[PDB]
Amino acid sequence: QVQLQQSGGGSVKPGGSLKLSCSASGFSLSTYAMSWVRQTPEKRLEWVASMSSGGSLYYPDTVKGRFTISRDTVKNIVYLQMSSLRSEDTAMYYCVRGGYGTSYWGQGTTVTVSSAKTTPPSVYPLAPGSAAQTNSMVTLGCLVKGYFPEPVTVTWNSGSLSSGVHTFPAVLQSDLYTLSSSVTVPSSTWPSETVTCNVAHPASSTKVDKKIVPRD
Amino acid sequence: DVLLTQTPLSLPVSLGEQASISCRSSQSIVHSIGDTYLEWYLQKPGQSPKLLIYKVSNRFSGVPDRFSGSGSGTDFTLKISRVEAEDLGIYYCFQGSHFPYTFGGGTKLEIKRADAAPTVSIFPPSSEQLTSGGASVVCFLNNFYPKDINVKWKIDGSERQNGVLNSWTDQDSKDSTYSMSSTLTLTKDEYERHNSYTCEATHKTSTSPIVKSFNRN
Amino acid sequence: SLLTEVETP
Repeated sequence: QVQLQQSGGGSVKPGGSLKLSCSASGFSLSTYAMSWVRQTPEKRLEWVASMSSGGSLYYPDTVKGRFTISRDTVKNIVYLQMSSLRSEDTAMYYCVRGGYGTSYWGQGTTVTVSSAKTTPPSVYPLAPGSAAQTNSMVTLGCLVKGYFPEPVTVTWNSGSLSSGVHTFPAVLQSDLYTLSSSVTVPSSTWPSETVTCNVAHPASSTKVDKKIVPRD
Repeated sequence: DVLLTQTPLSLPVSLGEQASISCRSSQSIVHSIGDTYLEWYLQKPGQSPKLLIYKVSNRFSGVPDRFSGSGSGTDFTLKISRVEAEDLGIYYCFQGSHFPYTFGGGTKLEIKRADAAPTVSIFPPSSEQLTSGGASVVCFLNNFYPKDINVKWKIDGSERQNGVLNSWTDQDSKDSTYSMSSTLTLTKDEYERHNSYTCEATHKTSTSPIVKSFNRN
Repeated sequence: SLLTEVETP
């Protein structure tokens, strides 16, 4: 039972270099072909590298001489080493296992190539106005502002409130992203029961847990 | 390179109908006199791409047979026979017969369903944002269809355009709806000079807007 | 295709 987790994404300046990892489990790396495919901000998919089970290395010309795929079969990790990074290298990087008429892709790690400064988010609670009314369902939220780069992750009560959630795609303004999330719960449960948005920003190693308090 | 031209770009389709997606190559692919390595992938909102079809017409394990790949010469087709809500997302074709490997540009499959009105809420700026000198007022407009919708912000009964930021979710793979979040941002100083803040949602489902508002006192 | 096969022809 296959897992692949990519890590090592984040922000990096044009010209800089970055090493991605893909940590594999439930199979032996060595028996499969492992590749990297990226999805650009415009949603093109592009093949970036492959390593066969036998170890042959294959790259397109757009990255040849800049990108190196390799594996470590003791730790069971596949790597992509990137250098002279350019703007067009900005993308979500997926690790892909291939073999025997099957393909399995990890969840991806985001690489943003940019000069902009790394900035943690400000997380602001969204609670209904004092004089707002009952409905029996109450909607609450979280506004996540001023951060760079993508991504941030947002959960509610550590993942325990998962239905009735809408997390809105982040939008870039200046060199800063802004995103929001709503959660809807029965009014019989809030405020009696705590609702907290959990925001993580891995590039700044920052977590904010903002409890939604009723106003006034 | 083998260039893959994928059409259409957007594909709206009703539940239970058939969707056809086409991929046209710049050359005959057949590797040597052997196999044609033409594959179809689906990416659902918030997920990674997953394999549907390999070597033109084989279904990956667990793909239901209402997914059907064919083609010849330079034309390849993916047919989806009885579309369910969970089939939404971006479809890509792919060739692995020649290096460099290449993908089609994608086709976004959208589900048509019955019109539904948004559920609207308003939220005043938090006291912690006010402290730092900014003031954002938020409207959520939840679970509606179709995607197109307008939000008009009013400050003391007159329209405001500068400082509005709107963001839609992808289409929900369960109920086939959209939601959207609208944020009006001003300075604390300007926020403190006006009383009534209103978002008004106009949408195909009513000739009258849905109006939510609060008073700053 | 290395996305689906272990080696390429």
